[PDB]
Amino acid sequence: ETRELQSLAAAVVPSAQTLKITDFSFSDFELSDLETALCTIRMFTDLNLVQNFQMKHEVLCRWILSVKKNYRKNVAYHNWRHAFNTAQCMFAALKAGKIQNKLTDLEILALLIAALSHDLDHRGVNNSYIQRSCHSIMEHHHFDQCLMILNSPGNQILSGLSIEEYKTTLKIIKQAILATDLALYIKRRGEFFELIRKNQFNLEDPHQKELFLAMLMTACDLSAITKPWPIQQRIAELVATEFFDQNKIPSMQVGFIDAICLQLYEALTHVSEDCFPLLDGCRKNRQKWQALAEQ
Ligand SMILES: COc1ccc(CNc2nc(N(CCO)CCO)nc3c2[nH]c(=O)n3C(C)C)cc1
Ligand SMILES: [Mg+2]
Ligand SMILES: [Zn+2]
Repeated sequence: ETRELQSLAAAVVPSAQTLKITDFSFSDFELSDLETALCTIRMFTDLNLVQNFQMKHEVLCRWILSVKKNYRKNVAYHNWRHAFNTAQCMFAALKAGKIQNKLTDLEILALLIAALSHDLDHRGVNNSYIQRSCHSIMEHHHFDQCLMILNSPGNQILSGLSIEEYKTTLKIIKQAILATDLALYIKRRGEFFELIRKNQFNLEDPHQKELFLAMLMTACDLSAITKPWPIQQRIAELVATEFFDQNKIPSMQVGFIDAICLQLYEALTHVSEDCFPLLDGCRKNRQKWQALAEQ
């Protein structure tokens, strides 16, 4: 064992209220790497995943450290912090958004794992090493890294599942990670929006449920656009660093919000009214970006 593992396994995990992971406005700027690992343990714990699937504490701790280690720190935005924030928004949407009651335990377990793993080994939007070595090539690589870690010795947090549970969970994880491809979201959101605008959305149908899981993953993947203005400004700076280094930014932000985010969080609010803080935060950021664009 390394020094990081023994220090994390021996630490006391604060409650979800103390860690503020239940709030949609949560931010990680003030947290250290160890602190995000403890927040991740609390997410598994408070979703009853450690109990319902007999996860050993040292296995979950090693799995979290494996996931974090397989994100690249040199990447300005697509790193562990982005994955950690995607999972936190998933936790908040399940808890504060009351989506947890609409899903099964296996679905929740898969969503949390997928949210943390959905961008593993990302190299930046401008690096083509993965693609050089139908166009969901990056997301297939991310799931491949996720499956590799889940099968590594000491990291098998799904060992407590039966083959039927294990294969069902693996299938949901794969679909959830593949759903984080924006091309897939654009191709499929039309059916989701058409169902919602006719009061025809029903979660009991297996096809609509899998579509809801895909939209939920995108909503968490993009959730930085919903954060309080000081936080959203900071993350937008990280994104601009990845897009460029590795004056039209305000107008591009408004276009991104209009074309992608606004309708998604509106539809999510229709499924669960308690997810309104995400839609509200997205509207407030459109205000601040539009005012900067008019300047
Ligand atoms: C070079 O500077 C820029 C900066 C931003 C833009 C357009 N805005 C975007 N903003 C975000 N996020 C909002 C925070 O700001 C982060 C996630 O929510 N993601 C984006 C874009 N575009 C994209 O494809 N993505 C994907 C990575 C989803 C264009 C040029
Ligand atoms: Mg991704
Ligand atoms: Zn992502």
